[PDB]
Amino acid sequence: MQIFVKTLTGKTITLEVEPSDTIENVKAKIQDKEGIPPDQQRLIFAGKQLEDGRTLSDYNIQKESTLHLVLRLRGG
Amino acid sequence: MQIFVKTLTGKTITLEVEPSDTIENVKAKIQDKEGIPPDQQRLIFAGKQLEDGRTLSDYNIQKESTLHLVLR
Amino acid sequence: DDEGAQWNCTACTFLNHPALIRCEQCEMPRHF
Ligand SMILES: [Zn+2]
Repeated sequence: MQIFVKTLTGKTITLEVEPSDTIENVKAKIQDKEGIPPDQQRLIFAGKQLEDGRTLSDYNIQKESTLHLVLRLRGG
Repeated sequence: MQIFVKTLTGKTITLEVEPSDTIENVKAKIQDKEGIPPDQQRLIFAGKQLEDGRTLSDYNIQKESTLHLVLR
Repeated sequence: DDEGAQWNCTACTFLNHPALIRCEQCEMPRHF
């Protein structure tokens, strides 16, 4: 299915994903399209920051949903 | 464990804490380091105000997490 | 109470505590 990722600069990225994909998987897809390392990515949906080890289905992220990408380096 | 505490004025205070520290303990550490009385402190993480009797671990606060400090 | 409701950031949609005037995630101001 298709989902979208919107950036702080207002641009829309289109991804192809499955409901069983993890948030970590989604960040890898963003790296593919945008060159941004997963450790620099935070994803927001329905007002919440998404956790790497959960799936899209866990968050009820269905087709044509829009996530928001914030660039912020993960802790060490 | 290192955490950051960002104030409303843009300062990032760096604290040494343990995951088992209570919020009350964290406020005491902020008092020791910065001089702010604990009763004047409100701590916020992931959009929510943190409660005194809970621990950092209760809120899944870990290495290099950023909390926000608002003063009364 | 004076502070009102949590606010969704215009820039990233994060749901913020009403005492914060910059987004916890992206640091953008609430108001502009
Ligand atoms: Zn934001």
